[PDB]
Amino acid sequence: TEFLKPRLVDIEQVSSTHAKVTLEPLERGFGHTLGNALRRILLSSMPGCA
Amino acid sequence: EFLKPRLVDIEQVSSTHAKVTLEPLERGFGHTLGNALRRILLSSMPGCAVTEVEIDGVLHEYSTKEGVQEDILEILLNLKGLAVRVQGKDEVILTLNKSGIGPVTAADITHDGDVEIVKPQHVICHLTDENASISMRIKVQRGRGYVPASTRIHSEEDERPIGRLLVDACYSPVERIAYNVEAARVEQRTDLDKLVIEMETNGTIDPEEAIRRAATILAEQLEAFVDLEKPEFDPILLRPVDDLELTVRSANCLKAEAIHYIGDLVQRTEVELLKTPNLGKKSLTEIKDVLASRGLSLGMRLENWPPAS
Amino acid sequence: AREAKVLRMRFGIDMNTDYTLEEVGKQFDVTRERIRQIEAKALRKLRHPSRSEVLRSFLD
Amino acid sequence: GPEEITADIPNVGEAALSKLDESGIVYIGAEVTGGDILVGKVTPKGETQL
Amino acid sequence: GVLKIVKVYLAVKRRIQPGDKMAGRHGNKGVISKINPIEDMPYDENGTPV
Repeated sequence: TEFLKPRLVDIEQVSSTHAKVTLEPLERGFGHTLGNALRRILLSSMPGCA
Repeated sequence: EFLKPRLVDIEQVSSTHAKVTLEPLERGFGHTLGNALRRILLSSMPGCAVTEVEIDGVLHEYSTKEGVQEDILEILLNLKGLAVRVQGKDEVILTLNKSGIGPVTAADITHDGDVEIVKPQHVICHLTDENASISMRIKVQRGRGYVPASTRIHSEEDERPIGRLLVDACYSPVERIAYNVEAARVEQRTDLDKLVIEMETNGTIDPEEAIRRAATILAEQLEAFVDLEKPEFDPILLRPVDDLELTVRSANCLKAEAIHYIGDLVQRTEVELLKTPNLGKKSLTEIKDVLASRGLSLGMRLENWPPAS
Repeated sequence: AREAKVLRMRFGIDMNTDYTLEEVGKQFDVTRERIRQIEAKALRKLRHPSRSEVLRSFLD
Repeated sequence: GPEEITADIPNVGEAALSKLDESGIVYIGAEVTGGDILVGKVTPKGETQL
Repeated sequence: GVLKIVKVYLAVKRRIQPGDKMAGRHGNKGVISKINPIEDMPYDENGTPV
């Protein structure tokens, strides 16, 4: 009962400041938990100054 | 610049469920964790569910045992819900025996070092006659997720025990997981929040173990996140020697002589075989016939067996 | 080339009928028992796989 | 000719013939899938003319 | 013409899959589209999914 971590990760990044990255395969359900949380931090909590 | 959380009082209420809590939570992180944990909590966790059950006179799950009011299907169904726990073993076969008129509970099994019956009152089935007796081999293993009996047969490989009734894998400690972030005011900080994760369980897993391994897998997945035509010989040669359908005597000699694949066999010679233990003219005669039948013979030399990966 | 003709001869391959092995000996001027042997090595030569992997896949 | 239910069936390994008794009938209780031989049957066809 | 007949009885167990027709007593038909993990199911505050 060992676990699953993914393999091959294409990063196709438009221009410089823009990026779209795919990461696969995950375990069923994990894309959404990893995805959402990473979204919450990135959005609502990040270090920066304006 | 950030504050890390940690646990605090984990309050058990019933043998089933309990309420764990996580204080040191910053702004909004209660949600960022609480859902992410529910996700990993409900699904991927370790569990032990009964799998294969071989009973006494029962040929298939659709029959009826004389002397018991539960259809076999129903008894199988009751077992899927028997909650147990082991410690150092990943699969154990428990022997249940009982007789006489009355309920047969789950405590009537035979105890093992790792056997812990979390529900000794759990009903396996009733018994309707004075002398009527049921003996059963119950194979419990441990695993993750839902493995239905269907996917269970692909590998096969001598599942011949027609008496073995497979059941569906229930593997999971978690029943229901719910999280609420209530604002926790630690004596000094602007506003911080708490996490009350109220979970529900079959009694085979302790709260701290679960909530720990949950977060364990989580960061373990972030690991990756954080940084960023020429067959040569005949394919039949790599088929195992079991595919020849030899005599019991003949088959054992080859395994005993280190001959496991067809490729190994076609090399060995007639002369050598009468010298190997147990083989006489009688045994060898069988071997020569089966090889010609698949277009083969003995003693063919291959300068490159086997290739190359 | 003689192994191909002898086998095409011994069977109907791209030919009307097939020929008794005595006929073949007379056709080859080298006769009788000799020919039966060639047939064997030919079948023998197609038996041991390099040759063998393709024709075996035809049965079932 | 008459057709035989005999268990001797051309071109099958023993693993196929496993699930069958000597007679050509699958045992009661054997779990099966698509392609499994339930009943061995053979019908006379003479002179194949290959 | 028939000398003998063998009837084998199979008990197939089917569970449920996308494509099956389901309906309530009210005339609402429906055909299950996706089979969802317990994780994505809408749940109430108490945490009991639907």
